[PDB]
Amino acid sequence: NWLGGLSRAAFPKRFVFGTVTSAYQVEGMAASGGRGPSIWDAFAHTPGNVAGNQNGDVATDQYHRYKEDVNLMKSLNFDAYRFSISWSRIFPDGEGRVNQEGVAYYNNLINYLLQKGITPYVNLYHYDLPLALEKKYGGWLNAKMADLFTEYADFCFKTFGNRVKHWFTFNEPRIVALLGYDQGTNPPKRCTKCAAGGNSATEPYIVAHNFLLSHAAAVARYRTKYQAAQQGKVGIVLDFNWYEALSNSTEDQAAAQRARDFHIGWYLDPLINGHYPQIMQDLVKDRLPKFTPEQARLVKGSADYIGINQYTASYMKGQQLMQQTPTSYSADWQVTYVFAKNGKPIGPQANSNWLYIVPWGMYGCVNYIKQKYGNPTVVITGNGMDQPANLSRDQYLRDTTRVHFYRSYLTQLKKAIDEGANVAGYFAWSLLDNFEWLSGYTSKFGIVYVDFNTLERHPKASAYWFRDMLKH
Ligand SMILES: OC[C@H]1O[C@@H](O[C@H]2[C@H](O)[C@@H](O)[C@H](O[C@H]3[C@H](O)[C@@H](O)[C@H](O[C@H]4[C@H](O)[C@@H](O)[C@H](O[C@H]5[C@H](O)[C@@H](O)[C@H](O)O[C@@H]5CO)O[C@@H]4CO)O[C@@H]3CO)O[C@@H]2CO)[C@H](O)[C@@H](O)[C@@H]1O
Ligand SMILES: [Zn+2]
Repeated sequence: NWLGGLSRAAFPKRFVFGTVTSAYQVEGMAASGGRGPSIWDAFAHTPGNVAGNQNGDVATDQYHRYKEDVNLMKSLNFDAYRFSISWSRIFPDGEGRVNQEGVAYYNNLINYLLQKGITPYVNLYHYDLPLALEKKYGGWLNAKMADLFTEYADFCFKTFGNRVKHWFTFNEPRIVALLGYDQGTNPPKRCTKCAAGGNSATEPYIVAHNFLLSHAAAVARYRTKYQAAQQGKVGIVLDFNWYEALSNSTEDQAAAQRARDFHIGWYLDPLINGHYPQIMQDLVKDRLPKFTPEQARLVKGSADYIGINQYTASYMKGQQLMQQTPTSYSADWQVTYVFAKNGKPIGPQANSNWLYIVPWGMYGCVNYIKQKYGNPTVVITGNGMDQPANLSRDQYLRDTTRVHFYRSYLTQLKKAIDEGANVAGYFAWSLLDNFEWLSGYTSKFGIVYVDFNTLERHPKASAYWFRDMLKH
């Protein structure tokens, strides 16, 4: 049967199923409703930065259509919705004056979700730093971000936390560090060779450190000021794609483990264990900032659950570890990526070149966190795949590859849960086709098709698959 034996009965009692969007990717009204610009508004409005010079000015216009979209997710039998608050929609300058119209939008959205029995899971940040903070403070290179983010978080807790009980601070800080400060392809476009300036060997580490310190400061504020009354939880969302040793050689096993540590351990060792991974300390040395004992104690245990965005897997080949002149966070890993073993590709690619369809990577990642980190509460906060541009409406709707994707990946997640992994929920990226960053509207991740000419929603086969799977 097309469900492959999956249903709510196949997952733990009270297991949460949801869909996910982010503010800039779906809201629209980017320069309206009092919203100030983010670093992504400036970036996307610069010719050449995004596919087709597209931007999020309108996106899916969820800002006007949110009741349609909430009705849809309820009709598809989801329990929860992960979305983000745009910092610059609340504080157009990132600090100071509150945009009451922006506050009203999120109140209306939260209230409608609750009215319809959908639990809000709310990210405070999803790549969309207020442009004013980038210009005034230098964004995530500045340790002052911990104060600025904490004050923003405090406002959100105060304003929405009587209703919102499930928060995340950040979304995929690794990707901000990597694309914004190593490769320099995402805002602020910093890197060693970059026009904007930068240093690919140092800045990614500074940025990650400031995300960890800012997360910890915001959670300390929640716990000391809001938790007693509100009795909610705050976590963080981290991307983790799987790394599998190419062979059982000591060298290849070491490489796959180094990759895991530089990818997920970079954040999870501080959050769970109060230190960076040993291998990062050993290889990155003076370029890796040091937590003081007090900071480490603030960071350790500061996530009530770990959000994991899981998409793909790679084979890793090793090499003898060498003394080398530092060049980048990426090069520091001293690994070699491989996408075939014994002449066979690890899996077929979705539209995005990086996204190999490898359902056993889901098991790999979840089992690994279970075994390495004392089985922390994990929520799969994003998982999905994309179709390419230029298909017909009907071609988008007949998304049989995505149906197969969800059935296979969820079977692998179930395998890990059945083996004892402490996974509390699962969220599909994305509810809607949306603005896919550098790919603009040329990458379609939704279980619901969005016609970007008319803005009409049409559920795809995968949406109906979820509806059938999730029926109560
Ligand atoms: O995107 C959908 C949705 O999901 C969330 O976040 C996504 C995010 O949007 C993506 O940008 C991001 O993509 C990264 C991949 O996950 C990751 O595997 C990939 O890793 C690269 C690595 O950075 C690079 O060094 C390496 O290059 C080597 C080549 O492979 C070799 O051929 C060559 O010889 O050597 C070079 C250098 O060693 O390749 C690897 C493998 O691709 O980096 C991607 C960044 O482009 O994934 C996120 C989740 O994983 C997000 O929540 C939503 O907002 C978003 O819309
Ligand atoms: Zn509109």
